[PDB]
Amino acid sequence: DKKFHGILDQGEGVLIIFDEPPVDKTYEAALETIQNMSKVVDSLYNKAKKLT
Amino acid sequence: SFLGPEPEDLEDLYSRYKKLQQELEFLEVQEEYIKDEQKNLKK
Amino acid sequence: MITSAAGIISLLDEEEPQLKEFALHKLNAVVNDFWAEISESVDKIEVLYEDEGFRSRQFAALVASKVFYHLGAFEESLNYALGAGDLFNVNDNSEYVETIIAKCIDHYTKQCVENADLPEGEKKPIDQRLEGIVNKM
Amino acid sequence: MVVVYLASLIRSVVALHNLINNKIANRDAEKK
Amino acid sequence: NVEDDFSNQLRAELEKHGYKMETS
Amino acid sequence: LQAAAGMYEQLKDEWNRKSPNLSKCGEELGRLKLVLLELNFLPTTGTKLTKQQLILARDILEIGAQWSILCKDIPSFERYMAQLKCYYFDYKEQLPESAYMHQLLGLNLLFLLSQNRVAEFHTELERLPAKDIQTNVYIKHPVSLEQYLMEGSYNKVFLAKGNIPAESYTFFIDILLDTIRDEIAGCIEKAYEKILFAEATRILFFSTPKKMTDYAKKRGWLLGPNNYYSFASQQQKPEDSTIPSTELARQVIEYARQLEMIV
Amino acid sequence: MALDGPEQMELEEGKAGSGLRQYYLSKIEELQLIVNDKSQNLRRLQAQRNE
Amino acid sequence: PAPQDVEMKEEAAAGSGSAGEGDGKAAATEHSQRELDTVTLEDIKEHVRQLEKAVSGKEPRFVLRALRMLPSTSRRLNHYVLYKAVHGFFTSNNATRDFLLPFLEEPMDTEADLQFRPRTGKAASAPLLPEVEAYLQLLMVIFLMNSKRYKEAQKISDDLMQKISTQNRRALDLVAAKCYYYHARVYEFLDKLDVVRSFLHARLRTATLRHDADGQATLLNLLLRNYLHYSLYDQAEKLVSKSVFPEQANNNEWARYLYYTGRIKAIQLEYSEARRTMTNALRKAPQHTAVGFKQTVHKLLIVVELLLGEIPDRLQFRQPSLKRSLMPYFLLTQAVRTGNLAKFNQVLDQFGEKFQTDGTYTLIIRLRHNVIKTGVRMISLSYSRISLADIAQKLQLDSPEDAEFIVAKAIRDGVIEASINHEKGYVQSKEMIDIYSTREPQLAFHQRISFCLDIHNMSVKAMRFPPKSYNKDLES
Repeated sequence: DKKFHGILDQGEGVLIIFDEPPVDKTYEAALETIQNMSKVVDSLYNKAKKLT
Repeated sequence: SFLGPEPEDLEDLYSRYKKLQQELEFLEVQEEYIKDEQKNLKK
Repeated sequence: MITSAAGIISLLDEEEPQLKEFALHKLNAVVNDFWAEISESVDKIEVLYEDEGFRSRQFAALVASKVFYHLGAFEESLNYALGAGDLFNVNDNSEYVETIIAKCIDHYTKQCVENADLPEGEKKPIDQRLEGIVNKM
Repeated sequence: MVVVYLASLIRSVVALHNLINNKIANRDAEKK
Repeated sequence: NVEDDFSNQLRAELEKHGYKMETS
Repeated sequence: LQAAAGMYEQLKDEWNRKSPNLSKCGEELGRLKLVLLELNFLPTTGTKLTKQQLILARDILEIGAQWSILCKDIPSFERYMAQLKCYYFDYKEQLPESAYMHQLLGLNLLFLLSQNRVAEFHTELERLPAKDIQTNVYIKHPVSLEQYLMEGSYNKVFLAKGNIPAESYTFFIDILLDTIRDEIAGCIEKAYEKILFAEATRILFFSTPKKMTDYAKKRGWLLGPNNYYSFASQQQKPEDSTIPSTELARQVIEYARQLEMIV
Repeated sequence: MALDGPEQMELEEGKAGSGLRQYYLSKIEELQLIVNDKSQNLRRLQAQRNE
Repeated sequence: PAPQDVEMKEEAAAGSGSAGEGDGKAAATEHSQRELDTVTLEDIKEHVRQLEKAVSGKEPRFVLRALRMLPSTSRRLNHYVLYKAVHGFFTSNNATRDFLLPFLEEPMDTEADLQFRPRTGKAASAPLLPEVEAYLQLLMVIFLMNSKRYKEAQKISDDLMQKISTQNRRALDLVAAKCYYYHARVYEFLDKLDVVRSFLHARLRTATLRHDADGQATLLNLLLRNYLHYSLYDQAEKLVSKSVFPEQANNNEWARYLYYTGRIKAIQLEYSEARRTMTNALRKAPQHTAVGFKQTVHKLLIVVELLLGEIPDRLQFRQPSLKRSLMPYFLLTQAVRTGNLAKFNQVLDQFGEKFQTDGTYTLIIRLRHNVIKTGVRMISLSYSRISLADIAQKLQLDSPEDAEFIVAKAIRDGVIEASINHEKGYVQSKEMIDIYSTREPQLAFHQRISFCLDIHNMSVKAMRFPPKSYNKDLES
């Protein structure tokens, strides 16, 4: 669910805890935009054929 | 190339073009300044 | 020809005078066939001309100027051909390789222009050979 | 760029033709 | 890449049954 | 023009074991240049008409090339091979071809690997695609040997072969053994932290334990069957987020300024 | 012009000296190319400023 | 059918001639004239013209349409392409293609665009006589791409072409440039062993002095191309160091040059520049010349990629619809992604005979090492420790011992980033998968940004480029 995110070691009787994400919003926001860009280029190329 | 009239025709071309070259040196000086004048148009 | 320069090159590298002599006679016609191979290998031809222990100085100069001319180092063509002081004539007769001769004048004029500005003369600069060629035209 | 090219295509016919008109234009102006 | 699908379906069912007996 | 013998085909007969003298061969090289002037006359003045003469010309220079690397003359093998280079594909075809061209190709290819001039080997291969120009028995041996080096398959590499034909192939393979030996020492230096003496003899292709002691200390390895070079350096490289750096993406100061000029 | 061919020697009439003219033209011909590039460049800046 | 041949010829001759003459005559509009003449005209002459209507030869009328030389000696070449030797593999005219002076009927009608015979005939110090000569020379040899003809009119065509040339002019080298390409091809492309070289070098010298870019460009490509086919590779490598390609050469000229250069650097051990040059050539010039080249370019390209250190995906094979041509290659690819040695050797051998043809043979040996290199990267990356014996079996190496030596070399190169522990019986993974840790996210940006700088410069310059000509045409 990623409530705290960790890994449970059943081989040793311990629970490995990771804490305070270094995950940044800058990166996450950037991912949405870049997928929309790939779409625009496809539409552009189709129009490109006329010019040639 | 020869002693023939071929170097006479070449001579006249040469002569006129030489005069032209001078004309062209002047056009270079303007070309350089026009770049700054365009930058200046903005102001 | 279609043949590669390699054999001819090997002969120059060898210490013998005879093998070098044959190579220069042969190279005097493969120069528009292979320019690449002769060019790289130019350095040996230049020694052959330079020494006065060599009996085919004139030929050595000739082949070397045609290579130089091909390379686009035009200046080196003027010096060797005139410097040798013979086999300069074959270039003049041509109108294809009148280039080497015509560049002798072009050079003279460009340097002579600079010196002309304040003192009238050609003054101290301007090598012996280039001054003679111009007066001849 | 793709849009800029569509504009140059329509432009071409007029721009190309104009070149001839200019040289002649200077003679007429001087005459009259 | 390579065609993993043809190979995995046959391997997964068969191998798994032998593995049951072999290991837990 | 090869006719008679005292400097013409004199060298040829010497290469056989009829007269197996090498002592004459050293002298022969200076004299051979005198018959060589004449030989040189025939190619690209006539072609087919001159054919017989070509065969003979090439045979003396090529067979003597093999015989003057049992005299261990390096400068001679290259200048003959070089001379005959153009004879391989001379003009249209002068047809100076000899059986000995077959061995020569193979000798040159082993020579180029020992010198470590891999670029030239590749350049020769591009001329080569229709390998039916003298077929593959002595050319197959260099190509397998190059692959094996290439791969990292050092065990397979021939240092045991090429010493077995003793005509001229031995000269290249002895020097090559030093080169591969060095190559192993380098690979092991970065790869693994220790080296044993049980380990070392086989991998570097040493003959003795004394050779082991010599090669390891130079590099700085030797401490005994247990050393520690590799490990520590391999660990040190990731993480420069808590430690200042500028390495990659060039020199930064330039980098930001350049990026902005371009757009 | 001519590809090759000597016409009444270097010494006799003095074909080479008059002959040198054709080569001086190679220089003006070499210049003619840059003039064209120079013309377009000047115009692009001018058209740019003018608007 | 001669009664039907005459409509076809008259239209064809007029249309192609009109465009070459109207463009050439202006003489100071060099950029426009250079572009129109190189790409459009020669391409028009090959693909649309020949194919159109009954009989591919429309040559007989054309010779008379302009002027070559006044006696019917130079004309004779027009008859020879039609019939002699082979007769090409184009459709020839029945008759009215006459041995000496093809046609009886002029289409000239004293135009400036279709000339007149005595009118051009005066010129010899004018560009009017050399330009017409060349256009006709070009047309005649134009059949050679399509036909792949040998020893017809192409016996004296090399000599005749040298005659047309003299000390040339900058305008004359631009038209002549079209002839220079065919001059090599006639003995080059067929691979008859002859000297095409003398002429090619010779024009090269003359064009550099006058400094006409169109001419120099064409010669340099041919000189490299000729050598490689002859199997005199050594000559081609040394040539490149002395060459200088103009930066103002046209788009076909660049594509041909780049392909040919690409095969050469690939041999030297420079795969990185070799792949980029081959790909870009195909987009740069879509030509009818280009159709013969494409199969080779892709075939050579794939072996060239595997060596660099990229393993190409399946999709690439699918799109250019040339999948079949690519097909034996496709197997070699599936073999690298699996990374198993044994599969590679067998496949590459049987197929190897075909591969010799593209220029791949020199490379072919080295492709062996890439397969294992891909196996080593997967073993180290995926796991920490797996036994040396497990790896030996998986890749199908000869010995467990053989796995050690190969692993040991690979680390030194530093592409793997692992350690092999010889004594302990396993490979240890020293690497961890990351791209944010060291100085390295900056590098990751660097490569992404770097490809972009080139795209930006091209987009912006290109936008401006039609307007540059309008600005010259005098519009604001």
